[PDB]
Amino acid sequence: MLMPKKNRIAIYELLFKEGVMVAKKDVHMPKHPELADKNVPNLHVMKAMQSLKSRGYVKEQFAWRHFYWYLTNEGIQYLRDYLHLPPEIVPATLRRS
Amino acid sequence: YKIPDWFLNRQKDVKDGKYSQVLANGLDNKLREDLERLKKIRAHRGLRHFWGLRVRGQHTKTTGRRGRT
Amino acid sequence: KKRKKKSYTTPKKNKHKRKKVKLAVLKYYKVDENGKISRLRRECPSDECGAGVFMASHFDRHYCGKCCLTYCFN
Amino acid sequence: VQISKKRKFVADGIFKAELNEFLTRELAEDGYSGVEVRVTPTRTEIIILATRTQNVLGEKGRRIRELTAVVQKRFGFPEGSVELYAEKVATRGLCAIAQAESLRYKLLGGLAVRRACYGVLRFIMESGAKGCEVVVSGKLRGQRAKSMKFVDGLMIHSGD
Amino acid sequence: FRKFTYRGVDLDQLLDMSYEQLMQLYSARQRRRLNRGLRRKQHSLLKRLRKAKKEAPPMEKPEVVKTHLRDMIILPEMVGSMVGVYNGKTFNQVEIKPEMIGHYLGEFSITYKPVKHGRPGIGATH
Amino acid sequence: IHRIRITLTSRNVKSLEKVCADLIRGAKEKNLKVKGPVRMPTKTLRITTRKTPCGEGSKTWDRFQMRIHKRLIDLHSPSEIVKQITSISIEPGVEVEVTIA
Amino acid sequence: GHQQLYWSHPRKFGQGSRSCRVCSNRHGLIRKYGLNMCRQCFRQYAKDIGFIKLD
RNA sequence: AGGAGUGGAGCCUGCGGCUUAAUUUGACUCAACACGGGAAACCUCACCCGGCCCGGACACGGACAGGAUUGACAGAUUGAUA
RNA sequence: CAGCCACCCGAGAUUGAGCAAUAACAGGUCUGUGAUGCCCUUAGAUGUCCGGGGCUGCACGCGCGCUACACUGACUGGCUCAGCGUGUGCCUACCCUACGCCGGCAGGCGCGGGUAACCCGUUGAACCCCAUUCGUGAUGGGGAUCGGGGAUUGCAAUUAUUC
Repeated sequence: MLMPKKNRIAIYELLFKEGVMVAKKDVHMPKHPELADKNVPNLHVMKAMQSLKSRGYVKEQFAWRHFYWYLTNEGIQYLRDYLHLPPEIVPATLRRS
Repeated sequence: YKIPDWFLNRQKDVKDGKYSQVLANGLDNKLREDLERLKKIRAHRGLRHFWGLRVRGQHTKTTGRRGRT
Repeated sequence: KKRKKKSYTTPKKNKHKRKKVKLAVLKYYKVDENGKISRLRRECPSDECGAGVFMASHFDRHYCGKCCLTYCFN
Repeated sequence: VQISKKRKFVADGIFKAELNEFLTRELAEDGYSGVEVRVTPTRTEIIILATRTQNVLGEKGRRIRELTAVVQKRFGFPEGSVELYAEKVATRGLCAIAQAESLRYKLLGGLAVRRACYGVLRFIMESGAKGCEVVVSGKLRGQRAKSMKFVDGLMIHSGD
Repeated sequence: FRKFTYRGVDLDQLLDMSYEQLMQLYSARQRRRLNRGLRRKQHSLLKRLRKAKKEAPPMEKPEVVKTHLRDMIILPEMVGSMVGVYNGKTFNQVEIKPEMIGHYLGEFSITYKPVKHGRPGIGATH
Repeated sequence: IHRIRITLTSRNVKSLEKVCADLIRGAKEKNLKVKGPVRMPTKTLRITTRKTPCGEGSKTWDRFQMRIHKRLIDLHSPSEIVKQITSISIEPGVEVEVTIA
Repeated sequence: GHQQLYWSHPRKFGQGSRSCRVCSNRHGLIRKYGLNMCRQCFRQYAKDIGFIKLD
């Protein structure tokens, strides 16, 4: 779990900016798929989401070497309060109607 | 007739770099006895040659009943 | 199978132990005819490092972490 | 970007399998029945069939958009080119997946397994199907496992 | 006696010639390894074997040199070292000899105990 | 230019042939010089595999087979008519493309 | 020294990086057509993929 | 009726006895023994050693805001470039 | 009668497979499962990390094939001809093969022919119609066992696994 703070901060940032997210299962990989050119190895990514799910705020969902994230209202409030996010950002799909 | 060295069997000889041909009895078998040089180096090939086994990786698990009666 | 029993040597090895000063005083010091913080540590000339980087001036060599330059005194 | 037709065909089949697996793992609680794909020039829509449309929609229509973004983010397709509809089945009686899930969720909730099997058989036969069989196998009474059958109507098992 | 020489050319005479012309007397596979190009995995081990040679007491065998991967020969700089090569649990002691040129050092390492010749078992007669 | 080709690749013969007949009839309705349905050789991919998950029993090999079919139709027409005739509610499960010479 | 600590062997011949994509497994893999699935899941999905026995 | 011709006679993944650290096993008639789609250095590797992060989130106690890993060449050395 | 056996005709007068029922086996698969229950777990581990470490180890027999026994053919070449199909990549680097030259061999460099029946390729593959030996053999076939020379993906090919 020993990873830079900016990594987890950006993980939360992209999770909030997209509302939902996914986790790929591989260690032969160099970094994360959507986090390429960001030197964000997927190992620390799966560490991050397994910590988040073990914390009891995201329901686990898995299919075909991939993990699917969920979004709960309690989780939304917790993420906004902890990250000090402005109380006007909404999940991505609610934008553009 | 300027026949190249690779066509011969004694190309890249041991001891001295030799590429000519000499066909004669009593010395050809000593050249055949080239395992003794490697026997003195106790290599894995040397040990395998000591036991009289096929050093090229041939499976000798239980097969090879010929030559032992 | 049995237990692998990786216990032939080293009855219990632990993590590395690192002890640090509560507030480092070996980095800056007095006694240089200066009222400001006086420079005893070598300043790194490389751009990628700086004055906050303290190459540990041990009994030998300079230990940086990114470039690791070495100076001989003899 | 493009590949030969055989590889694209098998990749589209793989994508369909992935989609169906994720959906049956997700929305089987909402009476999920099936999925289908339509492809238009530079566009792809995926339609679903499930008994409880209001339950499968959710609140504010959030689940459809959330899942759509999930699949869009999963499969790396150009964004905005995927949309997921909301359709109900023609009937829950002649669909094997729907009745299998009904039996599943009658079994999980706590009920005599043979009562549930009898009920599903009656429901099938009032639906008008020409016949069916359901096999429930496992540990019902004791530690031994006996595969247990129910048949009604007539069923064919051979040929095309 | 009659002094052994590697294809008519000896250790000092191997030193005299450049490696590229030395390849002709050499064998392949330990000829392709140089021909394609050389890389790491021969830096720290060579460094420590040179140091074991240097810090050796006079007229005595140098300090043990520890290896896992069985090396090869491309220049005799390593010759004159005693090496423990890992076999899986222990280290095999090999002292490099000036008759080993043009051959792998993996042929002088073992991984298994030599087999035993005993008596037939119960279920082996059919 | 008057060099336009259309490519219909699919797996089923019935849907592909119905689409081809519909397209050829529509392109015949407007006074078009249209080349008929050119049938590229169908390619079948053969996969003989193990049936049992764990090797046990008899060597029964499942000969899974997928046959795919391709039709090419050339026609000399304005391209706007090509676009207007493409969107004729084509069959699901058929991949249709437009190729220029 | 993290680069030397992990993956000191570039694998342009490996098969686990593209193993079975249904479950993390390699045994009984097919590498044809980019399917990258085990025999079990290949036969459990061939109808969904578009393969069907006819002979 | 016999026909390729079987085991026959060297060299096969393969099985069976096989010390050793483990030659690993699962699967004994057809219905095991070119089977595990098994031609293996590496993913087929399960098994024998030394390190790699604990993949430990609730209760409760520590320097309790400076707690502690990547810091190429020499030194502590079953890696000196972990 | 249901049918069977011959003939005219006809392309075909029995083409070959796929699927394949009751009911079961304490058959195999907990080493596919992110399908798994209950004991063993909870770091002196029961993993990707060096791959370092091995079924390429041997005193006999059972168990799936090829070479072989030749004047039924090894043998110089004169040759005229296939079918099924994978094939230059939204993390998929690995692709089949022609111009000029070199070298016995592994290959080389310029664009390279490949979104296909356009490229491989009128797939110039096996035997034979002939051309020296053998003219009735342990040899030239059986090269199955030991020498030495090269390249292309290989961090490493030692126990030369690869040509």
